[PDB]
Amino acid sequence: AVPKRRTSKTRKNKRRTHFKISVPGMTECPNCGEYKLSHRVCKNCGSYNG
Amino acid sequence: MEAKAVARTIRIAPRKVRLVLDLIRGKNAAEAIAILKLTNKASSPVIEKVLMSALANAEHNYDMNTDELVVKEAYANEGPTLKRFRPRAQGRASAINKRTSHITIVVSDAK
Amino acid sequence: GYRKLGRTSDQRKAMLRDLATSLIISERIETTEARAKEVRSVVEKLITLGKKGDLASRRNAAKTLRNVEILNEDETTQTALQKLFGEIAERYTERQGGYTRILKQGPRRGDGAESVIIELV
Amino acid sequence: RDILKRPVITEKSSEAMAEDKYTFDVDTRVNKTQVKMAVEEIFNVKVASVNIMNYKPKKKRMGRYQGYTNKRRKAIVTLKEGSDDLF
Amino acid sequence: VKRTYQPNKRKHSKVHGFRKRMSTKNGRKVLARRRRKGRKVLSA
RNA sequence: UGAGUAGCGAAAGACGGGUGAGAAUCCCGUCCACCGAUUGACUAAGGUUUCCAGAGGAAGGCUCGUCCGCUCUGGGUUAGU
RNA sequence: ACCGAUAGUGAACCAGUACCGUGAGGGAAAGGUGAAAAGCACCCCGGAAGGGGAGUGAAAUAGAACCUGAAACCGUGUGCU
Repeated sequence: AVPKRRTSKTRKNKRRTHFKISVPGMTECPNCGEYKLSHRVCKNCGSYNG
Repeated sequence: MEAKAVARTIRIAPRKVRLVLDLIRGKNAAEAIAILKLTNKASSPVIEKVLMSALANAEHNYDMNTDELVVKEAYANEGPTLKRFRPRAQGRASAINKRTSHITIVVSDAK
Repeated sequence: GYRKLGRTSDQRKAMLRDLATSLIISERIETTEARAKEVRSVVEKLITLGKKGDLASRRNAAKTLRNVEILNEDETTQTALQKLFGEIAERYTERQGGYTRILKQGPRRGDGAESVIIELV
Repeated sequence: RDILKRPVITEKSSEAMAEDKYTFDVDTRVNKTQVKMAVEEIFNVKVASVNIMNYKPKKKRMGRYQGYTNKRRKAIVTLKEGSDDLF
Repeated sequence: VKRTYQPNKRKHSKVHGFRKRMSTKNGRKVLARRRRKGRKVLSA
């Protein structure tokens, strides 16, 4: 099926209310001192330290 | 005083870039450098450079210590696009767009 | 089975035979997350047999392992099956289960797939 | 007379040809019998055989204007005596 | 399927060649037009 | 605008070690799988430099690319039968 | 008391050409830095591309995608709702 009417700038900008990516949710490592992903290894130097 | 940096004619499309620019607009320098390094999107290795080189003008041309800086302006604009075609079924063709963007970051000491 | 790994039932069983064989000859590989949760259960069931050392035990292990030659021994070559009974089994006799450790790495370019590192303990 | 134009000094014409096999670049409307006479009058040697081959024009500069190079004719003389065809 | 154009070097020059068009009266008149328009090639 | 939507053109890959600013995709090694009156080896028409070596990564390649039938600089075809 | 780059010759721009067709045949698009190249030495971020300074110049928001630079369309901030 084809669209019957054009879509306005208003109705297009409401649809994308929810089209956004979220924060990666990271924490500082207690060696590197640099932000790392949770439950992963520090890329800068690898120390999981379970 | 504010130092700016531009990357003109990057090949990622503009409304793919805009998804990342939001996550950093308003954050702090060291926080912004870390978000662009732990995100899975494809515009991160390019946007990060434009930010790592706004901080090299914030200290070598002017004189500001790079710890107390915030990201004040971060937007992506349009660029000239490339025309391409892909042949479809039964002797017909359709166009393609290879879109381009300009990226811009301004860092400032809130003064 | 457990989970299908996105392959046909005959290719799925042919990959849990060649992945479980490199982990024995290398002892530290790097693969995808969902595969790793599948070779936790195939490897650690080859070690259990290797801790017996019967003849009916060896002739069950051989059904899985491939025939690869390990030439990095200082001089002689030792077949993989010889190295499951003669060396890996001796290292893990006191322990009861849990011969393997999994550590996540993060997303990987080109695919967004999750890397992991899985190592014999 | 002077049918020859210029020697050819490249790889494969430098060593495995170095010995009694000299490459010349000749006019595009001569036969091989004529080259067996011009080489003996210009250099005073004794020629064993001559081989010849022709090349087709190439496409030249992709950038800007497009065009063709020239066609050439490459000859190869083998000396039964003597040396010093080119230095 | 078997498309309509099956290339051939001998048959191209025996039908559309130069020595074909110079043989009949109506052919030398096709050269008189392509030459008056300024075409780059005369006889394809 | 439709919309970050349909599609990405029949088919088995896995790991280790290199190179690199950057690797599911490039190079080397082992194992596994597919064709085998053929997806193997020769030649006709036709195409007309697509062949090879060292460099290159804007465009083209339905993704990436350090790679290429793409780009730059030099090479390559020899007959008394 | 003709045109001024969608005009005037198809053609102010290597056009009867790029290309399209077995062939006869058809047939486009494309002008302007500055008075003068004086076409950005050197420094910094980056693999580069591209930028931020310093300089040339009367002017670089005149930097070769170069006078002026309208509308559709795409964004960033904000005063009332």
